[PDB]
Amino acid sequence: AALVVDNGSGMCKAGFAGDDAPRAVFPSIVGRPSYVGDEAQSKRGILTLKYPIEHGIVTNWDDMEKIWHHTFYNELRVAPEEHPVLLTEAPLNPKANREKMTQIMFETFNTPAMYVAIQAVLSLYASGRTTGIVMDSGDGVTHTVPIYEGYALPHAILRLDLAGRDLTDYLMKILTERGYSFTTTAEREIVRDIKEKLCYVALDFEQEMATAASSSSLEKSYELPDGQVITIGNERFRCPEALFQPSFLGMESCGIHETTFNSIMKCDVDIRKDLYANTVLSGGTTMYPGIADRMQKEITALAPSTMKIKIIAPPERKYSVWIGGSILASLSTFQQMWISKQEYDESGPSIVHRKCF
Amino acid sequence: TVPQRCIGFARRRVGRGGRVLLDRAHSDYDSVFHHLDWRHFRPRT
Amino acid sequence: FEEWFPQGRPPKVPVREVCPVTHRPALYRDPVTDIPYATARAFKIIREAYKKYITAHG
Amino acid sequence: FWNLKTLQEREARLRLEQEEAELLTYTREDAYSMEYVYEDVDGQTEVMPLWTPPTPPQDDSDIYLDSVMCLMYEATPIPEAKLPPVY
Amino acid sequence: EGEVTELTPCETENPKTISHVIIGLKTAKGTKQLKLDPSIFESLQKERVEAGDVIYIEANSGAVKRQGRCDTYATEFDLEAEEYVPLPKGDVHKKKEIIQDVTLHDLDVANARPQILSMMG
Amino acid sequence: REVYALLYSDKKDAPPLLPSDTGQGYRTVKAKLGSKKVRPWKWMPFTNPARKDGAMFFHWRRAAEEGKDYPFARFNKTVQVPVYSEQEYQLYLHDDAWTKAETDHLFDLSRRFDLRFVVIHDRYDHQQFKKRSVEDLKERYYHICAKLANVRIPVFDAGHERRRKEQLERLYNRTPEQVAEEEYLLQELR
Amino acid sequence: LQEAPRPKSHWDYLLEEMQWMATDFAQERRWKVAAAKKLVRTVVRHHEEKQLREE
Amino acid sequence: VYGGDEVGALVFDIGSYTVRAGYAGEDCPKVDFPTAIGMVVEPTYYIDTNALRVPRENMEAISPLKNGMVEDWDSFQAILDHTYKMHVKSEASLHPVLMSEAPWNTRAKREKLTELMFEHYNIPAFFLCKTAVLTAFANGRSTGLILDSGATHTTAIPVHDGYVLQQGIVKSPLAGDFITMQCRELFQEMNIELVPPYMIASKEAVREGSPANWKRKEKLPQVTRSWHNYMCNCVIQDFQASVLQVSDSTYDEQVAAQMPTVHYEFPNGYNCDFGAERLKIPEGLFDPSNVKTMLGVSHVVTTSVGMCDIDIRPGLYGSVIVAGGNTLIQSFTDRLNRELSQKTPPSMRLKLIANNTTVERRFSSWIGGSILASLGTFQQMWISKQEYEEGGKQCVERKCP
Ligand SMILES: Nc1ncnc2c1ncn2[C@@H]1O[C@H](COP(=O)(O)OP(=O)(O)OP(O)(O)=S)[C@@H](O)[C@H]1O
Ligand SMILES: Nc1ncnc2c1ncn2[C@@H]1O[C@H](COP(=O)(O)OP(=O)(O)OP(O)(O)=S)[C@@H](O)[C@H]1O
Ligand SMILES: [Mg+2]
Ligand SMILES: [Mg+2]
Repeated sequence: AALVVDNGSGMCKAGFAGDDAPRAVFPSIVGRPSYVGDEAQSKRGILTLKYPIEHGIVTNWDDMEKIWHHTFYNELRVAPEEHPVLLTEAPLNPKANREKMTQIMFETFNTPAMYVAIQAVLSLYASGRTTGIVMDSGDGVTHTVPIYEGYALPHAILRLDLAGRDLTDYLMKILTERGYSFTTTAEREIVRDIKEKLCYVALDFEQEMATAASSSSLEKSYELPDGQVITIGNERFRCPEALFQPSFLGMESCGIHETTFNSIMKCDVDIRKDLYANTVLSGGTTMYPGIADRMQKEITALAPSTMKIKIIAPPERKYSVWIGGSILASLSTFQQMWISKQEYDESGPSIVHRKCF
Repeated sequence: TVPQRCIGFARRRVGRGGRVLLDRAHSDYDSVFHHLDWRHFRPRT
Repeated sequence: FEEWFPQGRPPKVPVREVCPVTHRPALYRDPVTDIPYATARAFKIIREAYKKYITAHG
Repeated sequence: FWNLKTLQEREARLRLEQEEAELLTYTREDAYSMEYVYEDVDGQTEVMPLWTPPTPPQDDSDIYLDSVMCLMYEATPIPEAKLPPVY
Repeated sequence: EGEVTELTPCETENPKTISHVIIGLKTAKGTKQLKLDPSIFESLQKERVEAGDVIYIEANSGAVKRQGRCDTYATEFDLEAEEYVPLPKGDVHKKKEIIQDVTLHDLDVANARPQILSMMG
Repeated sequence: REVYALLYSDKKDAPPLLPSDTGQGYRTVKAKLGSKKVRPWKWMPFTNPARKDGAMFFHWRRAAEEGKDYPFARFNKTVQVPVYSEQEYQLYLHDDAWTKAETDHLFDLSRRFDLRFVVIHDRYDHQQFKKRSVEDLKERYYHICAKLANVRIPVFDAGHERRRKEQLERLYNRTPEQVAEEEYLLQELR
Repeated sequence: LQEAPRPKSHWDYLLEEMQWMATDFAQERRWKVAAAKKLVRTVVRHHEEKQLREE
Repeated sequence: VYGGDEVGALVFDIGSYTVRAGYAGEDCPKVDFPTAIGMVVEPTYYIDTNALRVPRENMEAISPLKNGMVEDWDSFQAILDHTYKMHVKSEASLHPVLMSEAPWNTRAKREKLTELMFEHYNIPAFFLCKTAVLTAFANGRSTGLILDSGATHTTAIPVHDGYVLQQGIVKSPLAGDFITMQCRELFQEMNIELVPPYMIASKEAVREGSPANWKRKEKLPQVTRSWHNYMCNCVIQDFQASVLQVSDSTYDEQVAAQMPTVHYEFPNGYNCDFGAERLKIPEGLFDPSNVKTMLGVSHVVTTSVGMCDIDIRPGLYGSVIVAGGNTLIQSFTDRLNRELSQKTPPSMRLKLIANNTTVERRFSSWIGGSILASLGTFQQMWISKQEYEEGGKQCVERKCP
């Protein structure tokens, strides 16, 4: 069987082709006194924790090699030389990094066959639509990738540096403003948990602000690991609002809805209708409740009234990229697309540009 | 050879990586050339 | 009905095995080590390797 | 009528499946191992031309040709037989 | 003629009831699906046709004849002879012309003594 | 019957067929791919001996190919253009119609643009030196080359080329009535 | 009038290689577009088949 | 000898509308952000789309380029730095850079650009090729008449053997900016208040011709007139792309009135049917004599070729290449081809190269740059830093023709 590996800035998703869900999901981090994954986070006190993938781009290739080695040997417990490996890359990744992926897979892991797919087109595969725009928001970066008939349009791609890690830091600040203690480096994981459990997106931010200031019925309580319980309210939606109002963080940029509208407008006039009809949200940072309706109302405000807006947010959109990778690797037509060992030997690491798109 | 079918009008061109590519030209009679079993090239050892 | 109309999945294309000694199209497979080979010299080399490996392993 | 409808819907689906591209890739054997030949009615054989990158020059036999000049004049010097005598 | 790729029956409501049996046949040229009369189900099981078998079906009688596993599934390790045949070349559907030369004496001899009575003869 | 095109023949052209293994499935080609291992490739600096400076650019090449002579350097050879001393000009090449610095500019341009006299004419410094026709540049260049060869071959005919261009210009500038007239003659004289 | 003959210069070989590379670019772009269309329509058929099979 | 060598070079094509950049060997620029940048007088620069589209107090909208040539080197450095850091994400000293330049770029400007690239960005190698040659190279043609109509100029540039015949360059001011001004005048005549989308808090659906029912954004800061004009220009250019169409022949009022209307919706919800005026506006590119001595695009073409050697005119007419964003107006290519076929001498074959798509029209220069940078035979042409040590003034003009 083929191996589908989605390497993300925050957590790596790995598994076998055709499966419904990834077999293993673990944080993408290397710890040196080399320990990778939840073993590294278990040993924060003795290891120097570094993330190799920043905004979807590989920085330290040795750390990435170690992450892939840990994946293949400990996570899936398979031999890389036996299985084809389908990797994912972030959009607008440098050419040299895509070459390095190819070289590492063929020369260090001796994989039989390899392919590199763009993460947005895999999210679109999981959506099951030919033409659409993907708003994938992960840990460190948010992209808006318009795709026409399965071919990504690199020129219309727009990138936003706001993502779930900055939202974790903003909820940490807001909790400190409420007077709770979270500033130390481990308690950041508790802010992450309360963000994943209690946060929600307001349909109308000023109405929710006024109601939560006027009434306490919107407040909810969360139990800290040490037994203390805190009540958070109004704060439950101020954090996700930073996606739509990045000025909360001090970043002078457009919101995710505005970025999506600008990326759509960068495309041809005729294909814009299909993009509006298929606005696909993927990534963990899009898992907040009500984000589909808020995005619908914002895009409807921006888009022409004669244009039909339809946000697609399946319940499984946190893994949409890997589900799409798995669907692609299980296809009969895809089998001709594998870079073979012989092709690499005869054409070099630049073969990835000749075959993969 | 695979498939044993006339692919119609083609030309052999070397690609960037040394990969030999068959460029293909559209013709109105392409379906007839598909049913087919003029200068008509065939591969041989 | 399912007896008369079994929905049989199409058979998998076989692995075109190759001899690990000379890299020729495989003609045989050794009963003991279950490794294909293509010539008598390959068989002798494979059996010598197998005895050495079984000695090293135990 | 239900069968007629379902067969027309089937033919529509088959047409959709066939309008999509048929071939994208051919075998390595066809690509490199086998040369392409054509034999005419007289038994003469022609090899299919391969458009390769430019070959390095061994000597000065690679004479330059002006591709724009060949749009107005033909590429061969006029034979002396049909050339008018010296004025 | 072609290698069998599918044998899916087409269920229906009777005005399990089947109205067709779909056979997919593959040759070197391409692939074709046929919408055969359901009664051909008897001949398919009589010939023990399965996926990966080369078969041929004549237009007139509609009876199927099986002529072996496609050689693409033969390994060098398994031993059988009569049960493998190369994948057919040409289009899946074929029109064959057979021309035979005979004499009236040949017909005379054939009809005079056709070839347990045969054992003694 | 055949088709010709450069890049591609029409927008409706079918895509090229690329070579690849595993098109018939990975499983059947599993043993062949597993029997071998790839050769190592390197991102390596290379010397280009066509360059005179010695700058090193980088390649993807196999390890064994490191340090090998750059193959594209074999293309590097310039159009043969003679070089003359100040003395040789003073002895042989002097012309009252041409300045020495003007001829040196012409020959420098010729060495720059590989005797593409249309490009030399475009790049010719008509502001500083006298205005020259392309026939004048060809005349001066081929005259000097012939004289130097004789001192140390199809000769140029400036008048014939001038007449040829003048005739082509006259044939080009004529009005649509004056080409309708000629085509009506060409069709009626048959 | 025939120009004096000369062999090809470096720039002539550059323009030949340029023409070959431009052809390769155009054909590769056409291939990538068509392959993407093929794969996506195959995925859409895979979902349509799944829906019709599970119904 | 073999396929072209990729040396990891970068290709920059900084035009007046968008900065097109990417890695050599790719078939499309990986980034194209608007050339216009935001400036705050302290200066703070907001460069890409994510930053430009949000209101800011006392932020002006400026462009580093003037008449196809860079004038403000500070803004040029800002754009280059942003491109590197955000999109390229690689050090400038690590990758060779090939940049395009205008057909008419001055020698002093080329020297200044080379000095900037070597002293400031410390690049290992450099090359400067003309946009017209790269456009020809994108099409595999070594010779031909490039016709470029961007936002600043409509220019015919004859290329022969990969060299721009500078004497034959003919330039006209009629371009995308002229069309934007024409659309502005049309909107003014129809009393349509151009409300940029940034001012609209909410809008409601209204019928055609009905007054716009929109709510203004609150707490909006004061904005400079330049930024407001830039946003209005953005919406006008969306209108240009969506509505305008070139007539298949010389514009006629009756035929224009017969043909069906096209419906457009403005950001504030206002919508209208634009009738026949949508055809009148692009007619100025072909027949400027009717606009309230400029030469039409077909006359720019036929004039430019007439200034070249008649040995090369057959090739120039035999390879006409259309490039630039303003050429994407509907039926522009068809009208141009018709007019050129009507005006061309019968004795010479005329052929417009058929590539008519957004990528092939707008990014053609970048594609040609990538093709050129990927050639193994081109690796001789680079200007090295060691060469810049000696010929920092001498060789830069001589190494890049
Ligand atoms: N239920 C949830 N609601 C909202 N956010 C969530 C939820 N669960 C997880 N997250 C956040 O979403 C992110 C999940 O990481 P991913 O989506 O995999 O990003 P990544 O793929 O690792 O990085 P990139 O940007 O894709 S390279 C983290 O920032 C989580 O904190
Ligand atoms: N699809 C389109 N339809 C119509 N006009 C378009 C289209 N796309 C872009 N334009 C216009 O084309 C112009 C920009 O064309 P470009 O050639 O890209 O400009 P540029 O090359 O970046 O700068 P210059 O003027 O060439 S120096 C603007 O006026 C746009 O409004
Ligand atoms: Mg991700
Ligand atoms: Mg331009």
